[PDB]
Amino acid sequence: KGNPFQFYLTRVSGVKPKYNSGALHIKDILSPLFGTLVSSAQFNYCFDVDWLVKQYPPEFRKKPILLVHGDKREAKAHLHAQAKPYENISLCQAKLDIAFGTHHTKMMLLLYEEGLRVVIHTSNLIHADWHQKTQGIWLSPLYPRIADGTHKSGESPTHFKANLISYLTAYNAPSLKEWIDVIHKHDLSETNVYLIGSTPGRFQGSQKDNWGHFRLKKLLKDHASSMPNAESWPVVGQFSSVGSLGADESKWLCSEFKESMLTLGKESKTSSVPLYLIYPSVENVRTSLEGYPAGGSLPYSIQTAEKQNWLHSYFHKWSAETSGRSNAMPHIKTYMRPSPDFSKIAWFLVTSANLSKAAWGALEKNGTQLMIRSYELGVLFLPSALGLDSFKVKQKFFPMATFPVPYDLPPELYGSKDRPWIWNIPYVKAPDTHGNMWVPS
Amino acid sequence: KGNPFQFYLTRVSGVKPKYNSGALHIKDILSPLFGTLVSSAQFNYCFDVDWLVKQYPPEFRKKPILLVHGDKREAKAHLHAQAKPYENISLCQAKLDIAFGTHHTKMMLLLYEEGLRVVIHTSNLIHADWHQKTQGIWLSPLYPRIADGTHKSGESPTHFKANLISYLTAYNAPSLKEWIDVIHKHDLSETNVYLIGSTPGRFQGSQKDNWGHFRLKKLLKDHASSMPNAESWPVVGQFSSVGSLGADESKWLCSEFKESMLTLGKESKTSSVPLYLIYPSVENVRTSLEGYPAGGSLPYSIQTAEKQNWLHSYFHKWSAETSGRSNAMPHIKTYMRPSPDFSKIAWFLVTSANLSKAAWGALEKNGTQLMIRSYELGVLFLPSALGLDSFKVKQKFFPMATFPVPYDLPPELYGSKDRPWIWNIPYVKAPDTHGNMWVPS
DNA sequence: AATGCGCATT
DNA sequence: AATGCGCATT
Repeated sequence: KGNPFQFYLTRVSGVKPKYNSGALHIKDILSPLFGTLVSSAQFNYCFDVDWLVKQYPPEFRKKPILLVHGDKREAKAHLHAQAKPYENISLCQAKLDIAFGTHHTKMMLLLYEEGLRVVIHTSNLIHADWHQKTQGIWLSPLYPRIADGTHKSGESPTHFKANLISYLTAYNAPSLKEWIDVIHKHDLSETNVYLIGSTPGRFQGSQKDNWGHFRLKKLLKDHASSMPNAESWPVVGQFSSVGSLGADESKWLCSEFKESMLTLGKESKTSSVPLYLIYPSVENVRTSLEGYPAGGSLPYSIQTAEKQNWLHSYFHKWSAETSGRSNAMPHIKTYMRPSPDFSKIAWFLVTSANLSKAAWGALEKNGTQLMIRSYELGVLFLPSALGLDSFKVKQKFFPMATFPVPYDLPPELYGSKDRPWIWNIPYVKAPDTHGNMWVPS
Repeated sequence: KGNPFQFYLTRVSGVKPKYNSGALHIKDILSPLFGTLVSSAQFNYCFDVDWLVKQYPPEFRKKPILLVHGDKREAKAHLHAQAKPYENISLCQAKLDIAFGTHHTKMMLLLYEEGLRVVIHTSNLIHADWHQKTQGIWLSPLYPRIADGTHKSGESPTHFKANLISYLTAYNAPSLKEWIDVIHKHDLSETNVYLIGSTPGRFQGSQKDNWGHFRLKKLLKDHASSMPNAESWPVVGQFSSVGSLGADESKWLCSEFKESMLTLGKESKTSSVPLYLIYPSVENVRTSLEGYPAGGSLPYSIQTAEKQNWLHSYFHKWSAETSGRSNAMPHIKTYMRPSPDFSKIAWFLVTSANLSKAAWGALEKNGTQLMIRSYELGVLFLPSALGLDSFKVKQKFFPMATFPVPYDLPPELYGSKDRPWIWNIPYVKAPDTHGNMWVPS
């Protein structure tokens, strides 16, 4: 109605309604309000198909859905069976030819009579993920249909229409060529965000820029401006899962991943740019709204963790008084570049992607190719596409073009008592919010 | 003539004859003195076939030799061609089915009319290795032939006859069954050393004890005695090549390799046992008898080295005034367990084996199997097989059963200036003994 | 889940 | 030199 960012969280059961006024539930997303639906498409990793269908309004529940997943075999047959009762639901397996890869992108295409809406978010399609957790949502505006006679690209300065199409053609699934053509007939020119995809593969030369962290690096080179005293502006990475990052920080994180994030403006330098990583403590999960059960969505393995204790001295607490979400655990992923006083940020990103090489990609064969395992997707917010140099941090979440950060800044470092949440090991010592212990059976 | 150990060095050209009285050249080994030869066998890694043949006395030069190597293809055809002129020389390639494996064992079998002599040493069969270097030699005594009528094992308390046979059958080469039967007809009972082989493969259960460092561990359990204050007796490893030992000391060296070395007596404990590794500095090679050319036989690669700078704080200088060999570089390998004051040693080993997992073996598939790449071989000296508790270090090399250590004790740690010798990188800064620089072309 | 990258001598 | 061990998700 008023604001430029179109950036929202999910409704959280069990907090003061102060905080959920201006958040969204999935039903609010699929409301008649947002136009008379014709068909949808749902990209995601996990699906409760019965629950999902109940989230659409009765008026629209018979209209086609295409589900886009990466599952195979028994996971596949369970999904296919779970969707058998509904004659309007179709499916599209997306090809995951590298191992340990996930179809992790979370996105709704929503076709109406009145236009198109694209929605990029961070929540799985199961009840537990929209209940008591802290998630991220971006809404496009309604994209009007292009008149049949007229000839217009329907493109924005951020090249979003063209960046999104490239993302979908990369699948090769026939079921999506329908959704490419749908997008081609629609005017996407009002879009003020840049798209950031990861798609699986191994990419060489000029192709490395297309996906992953080289994509972010390129965008930041071409569309960010180098600030005075830039080296003192830190990086902040926020996530719910942790992949294997190697033997020490030089192997990937503080070399290859951090380079791409700190890039700003065309001129390149070749640092002590502080990196603050945010990941819930054991104690943040203990005192949570769910308690230890929140550990269900925080899958840091003990085997992965003990390999890399070096990482943990970069780890800071979940803390989100600005949203009243300190006890609603993070399944959102975000990355941003603040000023040293944290009053302003050069850019913000929300995405599906975790702190993993699978998701962001990592280099192979001596710097020549970039391998990515997983499908991911996010939107980047840049001041340059709003005629600004920086955003200003909304000191409290809920006054014009000041960006709404969901967590508290500055991040607070782990105490000596603190260790990170790990779902493999049993927490038997102190009980959770609801008087339970944790034994991963 | 007098002594019990039978432990010698090679003659070194360019030192005071004080030091070479009581050392040996290869011709001294193959002399008529040691019996009228019938045929020999020569196990080794590198061979100069023309030079070799010239080391035998003219009287014996026509008598059969079998060469035992691991080379294949062009290395093979070069060797086969190089031995073509001599109708008495035969060959035996030994099978190296794991990759990066070497046939590294250095041993002479020497058949005479009057008996058998086995000789286990550390020098390759090329002129450069017997010239100005510091090497190790063990001679058996003359093993008399067993009378055809009599029935006697010909075995010693150290089970050497049986340990050696097992070593040769492990090859499967038909050419060696002749040498097994030769050994079977001979009395090896006077042997006061234990044999220590590495042969290539992957070994499970009770088989792990047969080879490598599990072999040493087993021998030390069964035939050494646990001293009072044993944890304060250090370990000392001396070598010319360095394999890849992993990301840190826990991966192999200070866990798996060091355990096996410090074992003593049946009772097991489960430490700060100091480990002193001896490897020439850049400066030890610079000031050497050869100069930088000595770097030819010290093949520590820059790629291997930079992976493991942690190792280098265990590194001590080559220093051997006791032998007048400080400038003759080490191609010998030795390991031993001294007392904290270094006056006495629990045991001594000379061997072909370097500080590598290839040579010593390392564990796979979670502690169940031990993999070895290479063929190696040494003799272990134990006081228990001489009715003693310890040896006493010969304060100066050249008074009854005091053991002759070739290097100076205690070892001296690297200075801040010092770095290890590495043959990949160019030493262009200060000239060597003969006014040359080093550029590895 | 099951492919292909990186590794390992003297 | 060219085999097979170990690795990599949310």
